[PDB]
Amino acid sequence: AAKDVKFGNDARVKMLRGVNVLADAVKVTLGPKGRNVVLDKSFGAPTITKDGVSVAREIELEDKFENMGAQMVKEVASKANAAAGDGTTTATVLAQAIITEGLKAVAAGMNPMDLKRGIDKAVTAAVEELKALSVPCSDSKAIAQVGTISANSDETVGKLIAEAMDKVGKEGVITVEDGTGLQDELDVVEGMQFDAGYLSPYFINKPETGAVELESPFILLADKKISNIREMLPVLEAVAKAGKPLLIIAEDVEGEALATLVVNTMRGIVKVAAVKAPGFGDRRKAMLQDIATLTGGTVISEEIGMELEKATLEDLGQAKRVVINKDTTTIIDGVGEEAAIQGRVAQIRQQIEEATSDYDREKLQERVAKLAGGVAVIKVGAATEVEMKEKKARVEDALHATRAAVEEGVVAGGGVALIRVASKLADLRGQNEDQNVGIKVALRAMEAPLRQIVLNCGEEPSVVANTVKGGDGNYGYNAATEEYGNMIDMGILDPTKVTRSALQYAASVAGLMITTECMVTDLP
Amino acid sequence: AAKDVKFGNDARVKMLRGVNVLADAVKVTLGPKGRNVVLDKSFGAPTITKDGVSVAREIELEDKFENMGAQMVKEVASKANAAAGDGTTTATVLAQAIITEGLKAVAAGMNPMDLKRGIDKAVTAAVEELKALSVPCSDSKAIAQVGTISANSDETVGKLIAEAMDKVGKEGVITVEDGTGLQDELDVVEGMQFDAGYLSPYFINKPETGAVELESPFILLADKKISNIREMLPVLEAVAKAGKPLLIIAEDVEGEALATLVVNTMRGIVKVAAVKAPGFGDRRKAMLQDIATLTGGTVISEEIGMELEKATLEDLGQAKRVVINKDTTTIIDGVGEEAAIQGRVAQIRQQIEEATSDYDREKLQERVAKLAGGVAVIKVGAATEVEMKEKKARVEDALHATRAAVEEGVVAGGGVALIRVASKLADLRGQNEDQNVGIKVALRAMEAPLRQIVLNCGEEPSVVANTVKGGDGNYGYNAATEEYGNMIDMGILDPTKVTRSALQYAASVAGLMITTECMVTDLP
Amino acid sequence: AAKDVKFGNDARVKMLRGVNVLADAVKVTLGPKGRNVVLDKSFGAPTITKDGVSVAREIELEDKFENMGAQMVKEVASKANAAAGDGTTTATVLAQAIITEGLKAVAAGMNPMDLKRGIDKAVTAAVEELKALSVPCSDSKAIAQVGTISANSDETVGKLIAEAMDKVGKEGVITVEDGTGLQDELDVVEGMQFDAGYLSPYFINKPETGAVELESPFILLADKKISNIREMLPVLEAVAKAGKPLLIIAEDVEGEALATLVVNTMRGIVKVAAVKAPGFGDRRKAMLQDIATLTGGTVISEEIGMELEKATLEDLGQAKRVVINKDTTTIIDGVGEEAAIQGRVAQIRQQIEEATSDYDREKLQERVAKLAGGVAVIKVGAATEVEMKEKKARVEDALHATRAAVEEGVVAGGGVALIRVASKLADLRGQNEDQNVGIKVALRAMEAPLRQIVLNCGEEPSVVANTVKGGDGNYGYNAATEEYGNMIDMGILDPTKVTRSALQYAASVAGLMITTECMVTDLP
Amino acid sequence: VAGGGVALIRVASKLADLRGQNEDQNVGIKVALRAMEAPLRQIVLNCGEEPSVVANTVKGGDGNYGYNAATEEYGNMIDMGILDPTKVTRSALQYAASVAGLMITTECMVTDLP
Repeated sequence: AAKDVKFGNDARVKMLRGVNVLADAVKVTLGPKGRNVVLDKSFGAPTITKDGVSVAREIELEDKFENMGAQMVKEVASKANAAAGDGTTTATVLAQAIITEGLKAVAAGMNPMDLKRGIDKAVTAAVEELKALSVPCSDSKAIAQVGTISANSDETVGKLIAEAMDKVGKEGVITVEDGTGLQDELDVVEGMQFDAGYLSPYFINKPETGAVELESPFILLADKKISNIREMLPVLEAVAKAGKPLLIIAEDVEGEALATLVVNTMRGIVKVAAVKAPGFGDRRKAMLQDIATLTGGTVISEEIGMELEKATLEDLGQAKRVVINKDTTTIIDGVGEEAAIQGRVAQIRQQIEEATSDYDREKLQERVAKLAGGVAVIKVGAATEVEMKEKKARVEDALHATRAAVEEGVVAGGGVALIRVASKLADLRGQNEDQNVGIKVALRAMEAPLRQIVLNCGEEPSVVANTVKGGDGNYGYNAATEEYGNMIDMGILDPTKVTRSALQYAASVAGLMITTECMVTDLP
Repeated sequence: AAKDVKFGNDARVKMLRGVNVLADAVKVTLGPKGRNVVLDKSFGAPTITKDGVSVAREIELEDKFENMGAQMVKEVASKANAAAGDGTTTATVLAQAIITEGLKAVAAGMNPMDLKRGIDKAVTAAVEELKALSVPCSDSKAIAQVGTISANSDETVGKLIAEAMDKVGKEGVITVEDGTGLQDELDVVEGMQFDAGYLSPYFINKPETGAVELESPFILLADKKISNIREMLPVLEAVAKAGKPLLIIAEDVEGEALATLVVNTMRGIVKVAAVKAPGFGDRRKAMLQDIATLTGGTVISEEIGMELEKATLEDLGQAKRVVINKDTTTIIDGVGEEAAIQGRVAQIRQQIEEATSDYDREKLQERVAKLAGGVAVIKVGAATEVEMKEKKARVEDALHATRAAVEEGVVAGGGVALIRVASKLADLRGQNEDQNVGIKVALRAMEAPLRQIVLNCGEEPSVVANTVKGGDGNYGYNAATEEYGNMIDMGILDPTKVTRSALQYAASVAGLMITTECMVTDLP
Repeated sequence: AAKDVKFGNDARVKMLRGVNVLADAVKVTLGPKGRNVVLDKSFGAPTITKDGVSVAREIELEDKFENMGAQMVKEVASKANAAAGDGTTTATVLAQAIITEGLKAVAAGMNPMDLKRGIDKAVTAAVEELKALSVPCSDSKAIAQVGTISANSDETVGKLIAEAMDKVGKEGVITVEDGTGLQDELDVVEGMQFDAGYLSPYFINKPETGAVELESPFILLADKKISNIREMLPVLEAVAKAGKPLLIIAEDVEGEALATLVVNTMRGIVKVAAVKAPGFGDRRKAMLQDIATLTGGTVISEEIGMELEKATLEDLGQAKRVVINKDTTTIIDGVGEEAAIQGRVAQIRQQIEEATSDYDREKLQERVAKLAGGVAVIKVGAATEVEMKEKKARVEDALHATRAAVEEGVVAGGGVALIRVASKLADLRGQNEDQNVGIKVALRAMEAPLRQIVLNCGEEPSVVANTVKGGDGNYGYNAATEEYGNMIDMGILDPTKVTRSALQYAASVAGLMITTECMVTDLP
Repeated sequence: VAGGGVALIRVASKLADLRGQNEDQNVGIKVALRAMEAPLRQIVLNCGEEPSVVANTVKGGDGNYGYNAATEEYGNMIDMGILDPTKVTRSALQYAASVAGLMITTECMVTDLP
């Protein structure tokens, strides 16, 4: 329909104003002296929260252009949180800093594409320097230490995490669920994890973790695109009877079928989810098959002449739990026979001896690792149901932290790593003075989270920032205790991955916005 | 009374808008393709003019703040025309280039005071480079070429000026007056020119050159400050009788006496002008006495006990002509007997011998220079009164220009000198990035005059500018003939003094405006 | 006070709308079928008029810009009437056509200066062409013919003007005055006409012709500038008591004295008028003396030491009538002895023999022509006073027409010479396509008077115009008779001077407006 | 042909002497010639350079000489790897001029009421 179309400075200030509302709303929550945000709800009492991700979720603006701004950086920053388990809020205040001074510089008549180049140069630089600051977390004493810090100095969580990683490997799949008792349990069950996200942001029944969670679900495995719910109806109804939920895995799910699944599971008739079967070509078919073996189900392909209408509940797979993210699907405790599964692992494992191609061999190795390796399950013990659910959420958080730490290490928390790393790049230069400005802009922006934190405390950010800049390595300001020192020793730290991811995603969306000349939107 | 006070950005945009009205009105007249500005008059038919000084005079804005800006660059710019006899328009469009980009920078958060220091650096640099580019004007051939060119290719005027200078020297006083008839006269008469300005405007009966002109006046010499016109009455009413005008020379003319003199001569009775006695302290008295000897009048000092009341008509000296500029008073053909005059020069020239200091020697030598050197007078003829006044005007112009050219040289006209000189400064740096921006701001500003000229010419200013940059020396674009080449050979040139004056004053008021944070005016 | 400043397109359309009101009001009177305009008067009945000069005189506009426009083309076109005795209405509609199509071009992006250049070239060409077209008017038969035509086919007026032009020459001074009744007298008297204009309006007692008229005046001749009414009082009161008017001729009359003359004669006390002494330099004194000898008056000069205070009535010169234009003084029947006059003539005439150069010779001959030639006087006979002032008017008009006819000749009237001459220039070109458009613009503009004339007739302009273009020489359309043919034979013709003047002046003001970029006026 | 806009401006620079049957037609020709410089100019402007200047320098050259905006370097565009298939440059021009012609010769427009 008819559009409102804005160009140049006109468009850029609308964007600025929008992300300014987003970031200003979200950054009051940052750090240990972080303040509270009140989020209304139609039914009942308001929400009082310090979780900036919760806040961001709620921010939508009435100006169409301002809203585009806020929604843009919203979507780019949630990627930080999806990749590292954290950093979305951070990414947002960085983005706001880079955009603010970036556009200041644009309006001053400097060249956007060069400002963006300078910025991206400083960010590449900074990420190398981050890799230089990063303390390795490799042996399980260190895994335990980081788990502990992210559980709030609770050593039991560090211990638990470390035990699970000891069972299934640093690489392994680990989940948390409610306990059987006052004591913790750790059990490895047959299971898999692979990259398939929800095909719709709906299906989400656990909005906290942005997760789809299904208990004792049916699993449909079909190699085909499904564009019409017509094919589906006999099976769907077969499921409505059985009164358990349904996971769909196919080459894709499009149009009518997808919309009808959005609507039907919004209305309560047969709660269903859908994910894109991983890979393409013959590997897609193989991976589909592996999941079939794992869940005791059977695959439906047209290539053998099978059809979706002729499907029954017997062809369906089943597991105790499935969990589906933005980007990932996890199948926990499938039903399939250990003979069939181990047999299948054998097939694959021999296929690996026979493999003439490096790529074939790697891919086969991925498949077996997933199949043989299974899933570790942490069952959290506590005295009360509340001490329990509290511990359990602490352990999920610690789990994401620990994993990120194993991959890329830890660095000074409290936004000091960024300000440190920035301080090392003062003599960095680009091709022309515009690019140079781009660099100094990104560098000043890397001081924003520390400054925000400090401000929330009440102290002067200019002074604290200047002091931290004065020092070396992991020297910084512990905002909790208002005391300077070594941040890693004081147990204030971020996984190197979340700091890196925050910086990069911020820098991405800021770069795009700076180089935007035109915004087109619907009419009010 | 109640004030309106604006701060920072608010103030700076109001100023900016002001100087943009001024410059944009004035600058359409720039160069050979310059357009016409139409200035309304209360009584009669409108004025159509390409003279930018005349346009600026009429410019006053309704918004008090905007108006402050306009008037600021107006008053500083006028000083160019005052020092070198041309270049006020140039200074205005330069000031607009500098202010526009400078404020642009200030809103980007660069430091105003650093911007200013960088700008002033560029200006100093460019004045040096300008001195290097200047081609000397010394021998009468060159003098006559410059005259001829400022006379609109009239070789008679160039020849005439070169001849007048040939009689009285390069340092010589030269005046022009109406002609007795056809052809031309050149005559050396006794007279002097000293630095004293008019003590009020509104004295001006010749608004086209902005000067007071009095013919066969009585010259009153008084050493004192005259604060009361009660002392003046016998003298004013004494000169009313004779039918002649009156020139007041005093230590000053202040307050009541000055307001009553301004009004009394503004009503058309006893035409009078007032100027300060040249110098200060003792040599002021000395000078007033040298003038006493020149005019055949007598000085009144309160020391010896003489009063203004007891002064009669013989006490006053009389000359054939007096001409009063902004800063200069020149007196032509006085009664004072050659016995008197030669006597005075003998006294002073013997004073020079006994001089212990170089300073005294040179001061007295300046007194005998002014007194003995005398005055060259050009009587400009024509066939009619019309052609006579016109050619007289072109002579006045060409004379000022040749004065200037003798002093500091000549450089390429059409604003190519500025753009050349700015091509040579690309490597000039300051103490910090902000100063560097200041520098580049000024250097880019220096392309404005040429660019305007080309624009008014129909052509593409960026292209011309670029071509000129790519060359060297007094190479430039001749805008009238659309042909590139040595500007001096093609007879397009400016006295270096006026180009210099223009850049310096433009930058002066610009730097002040960039460093202005607050404006205060009466309430609307 | 604060000004309103309009630029570029805004400015240009304001101007346009102005000259459209002026021209559209004025041009409905053009040609034989011309319409009536009604001009309101404060008291009583309105004026109804077909005279476009009147209509023009009344046109003033509310919008200060639009008014600026109207008053520009109004003041320039009035110059046409002023030089040729006709053409001001023409000049206005011509200027409207040029300005209209011209700005249309300016707003399509063509170069105003180039457009102007092309227009001026076309006009130059057209003026040559027009000189070629011109049929001479030399013999007295022809003179009488032209006067008869301009008198509304009154053969009497032609005969009269022809007899007068034979009395004093075709270069001679001819005055027309009230008659002794029902007889046409022609008499040659001692008398002079020279260039000096009234020094001030408000001297004017005949607002119709815009001229000063004085009967039995005293003539004061003084060589000096009079800025002070002090010296005048004895003679002003001597003439006061005499009950006769007074005319001042001096080097100038300035300031206090001119203002006092204005007011004192504005009050009905002792009518006085003043003009500059004709010529400049040394010649001014001899010419002044000539006027003295002619009027039997005596020159008062400071040279010999005379003062005005000691001047009596016998030193005063005398004529029967003096008449003062904007630019011209005519002295009719001076009383000076025919002896004195004749001997001054003798002296000048020998000064012509003693003269060294051609210049001196031709200026002297100017003097003796004025002095010796005298002034022809036409006393207009009629039966009643209405017929008398009416026929006097027709004779004044015819006399102007025949003077112009004698100087430059006559060309086809009714606006056909302009279109003829345009049709001959079809192949004219300039430097560039913008200049060419300029040329075509003026050429098409030259079709405007004819077309308008035709329009006032109720006929189709394009048809008659196209027909006239398809013809040769003095072939055209007679509007009155609706019939084609040789315009000269048909008796429809203009003096070449006026058609020339109109075109030249209209292209002047039009070229100014087209190249006008900025307008400045007071705030409403 | 040369990409990055320079084929169009090249070709335009060759047609300077081209005339039609009348002055209106002539203006038309110059209009399309001048319009043929718009893509190069826009490209340059997106870079931050002075379109007038780049364009003029390109007209000064011959054949597939042009300006590579990526690298700020003048030279042969084909050698430099910047090029358009001749079909698309020709098509773009012809379709542009078709719609533009239609629009110029449109005197009346008819649409629904708000």
